[PDB]
Amino acid sequence: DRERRIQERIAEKERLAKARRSQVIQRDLIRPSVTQPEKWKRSLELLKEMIALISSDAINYPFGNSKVKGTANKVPDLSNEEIERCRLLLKKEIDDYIQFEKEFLETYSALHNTSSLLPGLVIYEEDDEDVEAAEKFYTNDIQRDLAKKALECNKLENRVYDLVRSSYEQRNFLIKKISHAWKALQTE
Amino acid sequence: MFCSISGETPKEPVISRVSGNVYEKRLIEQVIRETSKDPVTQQECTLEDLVPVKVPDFVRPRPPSATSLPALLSLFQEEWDSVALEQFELRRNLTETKQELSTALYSLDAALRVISRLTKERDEAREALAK
Amino acid sequence: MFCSISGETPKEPVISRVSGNVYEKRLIEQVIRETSKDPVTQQECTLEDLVPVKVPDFVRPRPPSATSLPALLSLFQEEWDSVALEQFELRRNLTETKQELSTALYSLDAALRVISRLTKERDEAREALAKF
Amino acid sequence: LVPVKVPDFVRPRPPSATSLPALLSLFQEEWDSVALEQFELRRNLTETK
Amino acid sequence: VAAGKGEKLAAIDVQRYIQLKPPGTRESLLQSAVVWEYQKSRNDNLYLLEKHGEKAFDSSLE
Repeated sequence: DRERRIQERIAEKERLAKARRSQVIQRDLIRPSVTQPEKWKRSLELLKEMIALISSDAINYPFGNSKVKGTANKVPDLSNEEIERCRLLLKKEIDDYIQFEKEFLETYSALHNTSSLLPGLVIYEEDDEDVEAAEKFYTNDIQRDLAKKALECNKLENRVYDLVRSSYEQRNFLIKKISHAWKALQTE
Repeated sequence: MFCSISGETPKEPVISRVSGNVYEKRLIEQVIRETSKDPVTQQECTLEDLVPVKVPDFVRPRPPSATSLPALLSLFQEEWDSVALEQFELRRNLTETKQELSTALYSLDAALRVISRLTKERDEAREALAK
Repeated sequence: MFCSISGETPKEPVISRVSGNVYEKRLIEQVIRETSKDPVTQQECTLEDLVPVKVPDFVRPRPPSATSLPALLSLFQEEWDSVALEQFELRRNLTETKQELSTALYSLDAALRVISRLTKERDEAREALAKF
Repeated sequence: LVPVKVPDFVRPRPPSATSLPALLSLFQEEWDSVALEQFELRRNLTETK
Repeated sequence: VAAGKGEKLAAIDVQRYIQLKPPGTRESLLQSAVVWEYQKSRNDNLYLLEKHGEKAFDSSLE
């Protein structure tokens, strides 16, 4: 009697938990990184300084295990009915032909931005730097290259051991068999 | 003849009974070997779902002048450079779409906060007008 | 390396002309003597239709590895189709990301216009409050 | 010709054959090797005749 | 090519992808990117090799 409903009440808590659902970490794909506080002071002109708090809220989840810089948690929390109402507010006012024009516009303009440049110069199309952007990004690329070379050479040793065990025999047997037997069959 | 897979002209176009779309037999067979399901409809797909078809072949550019012909390496270098550039732009697209998603989240949050402000201020103004 | 008639490996393998299969000499000659038919594909077969092995020949073989030019060119095109398949998957991901990016783009532009209009309303309401 | 069934010859890769300029070095090496085989066989023609 | 290499004359192609040129012009970027792509392909090929082990080698010897 008790647990047939008590465990159901626990499932009720998990059913109340589905209503409360943030984003960004809901699908947990990447994140606004760690060096948060500097970007907010660096912000020019308006909503760039407001995204500060949500980025500071992103350190509450274990993503901060990647790194921590400044922290400065200012979580304002939210509500389920709050989220739903403004989802209505957004999608009531925002008809497919403009979206076709949008997709054409964004794709081209991207292709214009996405030039044949190894480092990202779209911001540098307005800024003035090419050599140092060529330096830091692809010295990090070299460092990851070295790390990958190391973790592969750790696995080369067992391959070359198995291979002096197998392909060395294969090549020796191959040469000794093929050359001698084949040049003897013709003579016979 | 506009192949939806890369844009290159397909020398062996195929048709599908459930949803006819331009692919190549070898690639779809290999994908079904990897995962025997329809990629678009998320339904089981078998090896007998494709019907044989005939194709008229194409021409080749056949580069002449036979001078030590080492240009293959340069074309290879260009191919890896292109794929590396495309990977970088994958990274940029992911970063920009996530930044836009976050910006949208706080924009809608600010809309809620400012609408609370609006309703409270309008109630205050109308009540003082009644007073 | 397996004979369908008996299930055992053929000591002296022989290939049937009518239907490609690997038999052993004794059983294949038995089934040829009893009738002129293929035990598998039930089609006419004869003694001449059986092909013994003529492996020895006179030419110089190669190692069966990636060290010959047909084999090496096979590995060439394998590398090429591997990087090609990588490009295929990443271009699918690129177009999906472009679609969702465009959706977020018009959503955010509409949201910014909504924010501007709302803040205009709130400045109006603040003026109305301050009117007293 | 009749397409017959074979288990196919497995092609085991050397210690270092993983794309990379190893593959282009092998391109040049097998070029040279088959060409030198051709030279040896042609001069063998001339000497034998 | 035969009239060329009749005196050996080993044909030359660029193997300067291990020198790992320090920070310089765009050539450094190109070498780093191509080396990264070579490394990824090498990873894939060698892990694929060790998925099955040396059963193929045993079959070749047999």
